[PDB]
Amino acid sequence: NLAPLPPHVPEHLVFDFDMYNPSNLSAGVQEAWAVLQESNVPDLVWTRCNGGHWIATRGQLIREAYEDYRHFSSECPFIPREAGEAYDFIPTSMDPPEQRQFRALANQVVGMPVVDKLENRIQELACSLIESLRPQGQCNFTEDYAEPFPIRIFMLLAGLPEEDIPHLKYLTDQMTRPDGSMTFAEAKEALYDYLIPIIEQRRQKPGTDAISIVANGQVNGRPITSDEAKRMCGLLLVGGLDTVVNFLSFSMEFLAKSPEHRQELIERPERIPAACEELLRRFSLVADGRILTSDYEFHGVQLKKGDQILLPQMLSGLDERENACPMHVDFSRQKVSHTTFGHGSHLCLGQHLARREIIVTLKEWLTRIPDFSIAPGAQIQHKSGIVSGVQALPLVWDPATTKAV
Ligand code: HEM
Ligand SMILES: C1C2CC3CC1CC(C2)C3
Repeated sequence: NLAPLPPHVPEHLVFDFDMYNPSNLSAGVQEAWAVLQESNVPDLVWTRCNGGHWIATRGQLIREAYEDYRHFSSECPFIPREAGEAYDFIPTSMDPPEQRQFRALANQVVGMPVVDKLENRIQELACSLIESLRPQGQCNFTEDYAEPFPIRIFMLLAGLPEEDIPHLKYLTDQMTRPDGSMTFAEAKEALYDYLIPIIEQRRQKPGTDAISIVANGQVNGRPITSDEAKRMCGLLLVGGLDTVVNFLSFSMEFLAKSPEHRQELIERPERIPAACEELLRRFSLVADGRILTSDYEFHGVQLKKGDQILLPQMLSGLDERENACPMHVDFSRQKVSHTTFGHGSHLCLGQHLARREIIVTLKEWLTRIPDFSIAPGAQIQHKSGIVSGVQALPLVWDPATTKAV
């Protein structure tokens, strides 16, 4: 299901990549996408999948396109178009200067000062969950840790019921990794059916939670609207539920396979922060785009107003022009260059939260369970989409080599 080539696209620029089902997923998701950076691929390609759209394949182009909101609008950031079209999240679906007042608020809710406050719970929950696992010598990391960890912290932050997780997590998943069970609009609406009542209720009787802060926030000297709050909160949910969850599994799948990487971290703890950047670079997992606001010529290619371009944040750090031996993980790189948390005016506000959550998990897991591996005959599957992930992660360990703290 390849869409006929628009008139403006030079056939020599065609490269049919399916962002939802890349070709050699079997070898890994980061690996499947890096095909785009082989020598045979032009820097800017056109794919006929998912209705036809462009893809920038290099760090340099992605950064540029990201900086350039005039040409490249966030108005319709998801592919396919019906998804980008139904997409109305704030601040994501807005460009500057409008973007800015909304950003400042979302920042109040997820920014540094909040992570600083939530630190001890993050550390408490990680230790608790790990200690609970330690004696079994086996889990489902995706389900047993990766999911609960980041999710319960967000539920805390948000002041929402843990009971709502499953229902919520299903809708978030349809957003980034469309199943086919429900379209973007249906998915979007059901999350919205959920949030509305909650918002209503926090306008009336404010709490200390993130939702309360958003619902009653100020934007452009006036009060945010209901619809506006619904829309920021909608985003906070997807980021909360869907980002850290998938990243931990990639990192953990790697650690489970690389004894010497684990050891390095065990002996030279001072390196965790660096390793965290390197892992974010290597196991980078987001890919969204932008819409052309007009006719524009970018690096010799003619882009037509209304064309969507995917600008894979995942790709920047995997690009050889940016990082020597990109597929290799080296905790001692002089320069770790990525754009895992995006680039430009839309730079991820929750970055601080995600880094704290990764750093704690590594430090904490390695402490109790320094030696683990993937279960014999478990075949690890990755999935592709706006946010890629791991399907399941069966780990096994000997209890006798663990440590209680
Ligand atoms: C591994 C973790 C994460 C990664 C890789 C990630 C990635 C990204 C990327 C690439 C963008 C920009 C997208 C664009 O330019 O269209 C972004 C935006 C955003 N992310 Fe993060 N994210 C992560 C965690 C989170 C968390 C935990 C939160 C908190 C809910 C969150 C909240 C946000 C928000 C609010 C924005 C929008 C900022 C704006 O539009 O000005 N993200 N994220
Ligand atoms: C929208 C944007 C791209 C992906 C998915 C969702 C949350 C965050 C920002 C990462």
